Amino acid sequence: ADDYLQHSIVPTMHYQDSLPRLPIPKLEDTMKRYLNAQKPLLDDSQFRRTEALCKNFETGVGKELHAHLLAQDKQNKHTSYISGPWFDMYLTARDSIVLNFNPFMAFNPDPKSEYNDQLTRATNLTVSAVRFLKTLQAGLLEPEVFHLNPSKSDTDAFKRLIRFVPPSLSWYGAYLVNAYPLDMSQYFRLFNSTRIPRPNRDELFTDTKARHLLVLRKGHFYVFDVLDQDGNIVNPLEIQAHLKYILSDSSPVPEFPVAYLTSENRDVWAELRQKLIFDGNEETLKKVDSAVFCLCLDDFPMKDLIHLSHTMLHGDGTNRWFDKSFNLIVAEDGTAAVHFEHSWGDGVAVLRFFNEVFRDSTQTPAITPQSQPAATNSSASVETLSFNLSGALKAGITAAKEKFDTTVKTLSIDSIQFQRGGKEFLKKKQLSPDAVAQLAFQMAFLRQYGQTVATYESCSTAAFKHGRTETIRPASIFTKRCSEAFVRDPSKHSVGELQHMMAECSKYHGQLTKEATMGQGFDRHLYALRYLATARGLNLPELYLDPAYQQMNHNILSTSTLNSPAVSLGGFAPVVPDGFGIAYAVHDDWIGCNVSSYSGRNAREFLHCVQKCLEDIFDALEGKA
Ligand SMILES: CCCCCCCCCCCC
Ligand SMILES: CCCCCCCCCCCC
Ligand SMILES: CCCCCCCCCCCC
Repeated sequence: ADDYLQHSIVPTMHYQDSLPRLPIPKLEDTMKRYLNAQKPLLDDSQFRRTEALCKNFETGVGKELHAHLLAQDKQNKHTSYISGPWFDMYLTARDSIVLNFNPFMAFNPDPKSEYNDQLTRATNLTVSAVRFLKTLQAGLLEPEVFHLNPSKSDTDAFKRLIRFVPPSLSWYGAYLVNAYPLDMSQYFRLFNSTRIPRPNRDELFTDTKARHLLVLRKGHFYVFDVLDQDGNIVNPLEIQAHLKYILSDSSPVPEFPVAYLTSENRDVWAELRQKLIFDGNEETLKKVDSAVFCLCLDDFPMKDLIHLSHTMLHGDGTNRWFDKSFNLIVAEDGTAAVHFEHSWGDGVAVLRFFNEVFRDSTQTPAITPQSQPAATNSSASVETLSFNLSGALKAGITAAKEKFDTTVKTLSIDSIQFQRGGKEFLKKKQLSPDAVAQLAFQMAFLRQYGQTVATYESCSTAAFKHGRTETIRPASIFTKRCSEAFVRDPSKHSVGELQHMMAECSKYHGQLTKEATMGQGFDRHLYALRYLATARGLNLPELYLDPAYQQMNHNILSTSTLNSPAVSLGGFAPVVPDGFGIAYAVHDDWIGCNVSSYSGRNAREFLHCVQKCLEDIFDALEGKA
């Protein structure tokens, strides 16, 4: 009977005070792991040079920087050694946030066809989102926890007990039942938050007192309350009425859509924002910045999955406020997705938000397709924001548009649905499903371009206090050896030989996966040492000036998996001009991939090869040659 979509018996933040600290690897282990990852990428001569640099680093400056890093960590046990430096890196970056960083996740349709009406779904998705906001702020959202055995740890029985254990010892309680609570310090930024462009480093802004929603349609800005001053969610039928009002607006797109500015270089946008304020738009900008989130209503249907990906990843530049913590998008055909700003968090908060909202809006919708909009004066409740644009601002919007169109025109995206099998078949073959997907990417790249390249796979270290992410390096001596066998020398190898090579890839990949989740990767450690060197005003150590290091950090193959019943498709642009941005998901009986590329690479051809490699892998696993 309330506005909460969850009623946790355990306070949302119950485990935060007792989360284990993010460990720092021993310098000896990091150097060894760094070298292991370089083995498949460097030729003998390059490797020798790099190995020598590592030896020197470990005994010289590296040893010194590591000591300082440990000393610093001890003085800040309330956080992690990597969180601050990581935020600093992204807030300082001056590149456009569109494509370079902002990703998207698209919702599956409501199982009930009729409920996918734009007005209906925009209303239900919006109401569920505010219900999430209320639930989170009330501490009634179930604590984020990773269960190894849900049937024993994620039960009311355990909940009734841990609930009495003090926050200072709660983590241990879950630990005993093989449950791992996660960090939730970023979750508050899901709402009333935005990224503000500033001269050298951007700032993350949040106004927890704001109660209005920002809606974008045909480039126009609208705001209206979704939470009243009493703290209750505005009547769903009234919200429906205001959205119907917005959807009825016949005003044409503005000649100069202001939203384009959020896609600019950060220094350029920072200055243009200053002028916007100098020209009297501060009040308007404050309304935009503080809205609970941004709801975008596109006036067109999705033509194909490719069109959907483009629409949710970047759109046409006029109807998305890229700086907002997130943009909830709902197209004419009801297709919905969440486009979010990268810098404020690691996206776990967004996924949780995403799953809860999908569940709540499809299982307990606020309104139905037959619901009657409540009587109300929408023209009074809904304010159309206006921007006083000077000649310099219009020129600025024009330039932003040309820069946007120029970049977007080079982006290509496509997907595949491998339906011969998934987790079930692979697990029976006693192989890691994730390791197999990664092996396929390596094999496809070798077949398409004839080389082994720097590969990145995202992993979470959210099991630790202020944990963030760590890098899993799937390109190994094993995947290289295996790919060469499948691609170069087929036949010359027996099916048995191919099977054991894949087993070797899977085993090593599992090792790297566990180490990464435990903060035992080498990337964050090496980055933190470099960040500290720079902070100390010290010269960049030769280890980092090594071409091998730069190459290890030019991730041609960027990947991240996403597993969720609420997610239909997801994606992100490549992180380097000649790279691929690979979002994939291994399901029980099939495998899906959504791949992006710029002019330099061919996503469509790559996927063809990925399909081919997955078929070859499945054949070999079935005893076929
Ligand atoms: C101990 C490992 C916990 C991992 C928790 C799930 C992380 C999912 C990240 C999703 C990012 C979109
Ligand atoms: C949201 C999907 C992210 C996939 C992984 C991208 C990793 C890029 C790291 C770049 C470091 C310089
Ligand atoms: C059936 C709905 C569309 C599925 C398209 C294939 C999967 C694309 C990759 C998803 C990665 C999260």
